[PDB]
Amino acid sequence: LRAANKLIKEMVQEDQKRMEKISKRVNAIEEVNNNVKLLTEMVMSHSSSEDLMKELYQRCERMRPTLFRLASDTEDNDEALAEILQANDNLTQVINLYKQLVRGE
Repeated sequence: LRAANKLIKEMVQEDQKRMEKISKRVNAIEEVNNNVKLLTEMVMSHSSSEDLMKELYQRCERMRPTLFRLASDTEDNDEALAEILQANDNLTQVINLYKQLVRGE
């Protein structure tokens, strides 16, 4: 009995572990896409809203440990990992466009 229920609580605990991960992936990716879209537009038009652009930059930069951490927690989901690396790549590109611009290119 302490054997069976041990196993159900096992399947249940790991099921919700997949659930939290998916939920964390969604929330992280959606934050990156919004931050990326907005910063990109600003850089586009500025090539003023210095504080506003720098503001978006900080929000982007704070997404670095989030993405690294998650990527670093993908078991055998190469497809999931690719999507997280894709999102990280975009975060790096906007940050570079912004820093470039703030250093006169």
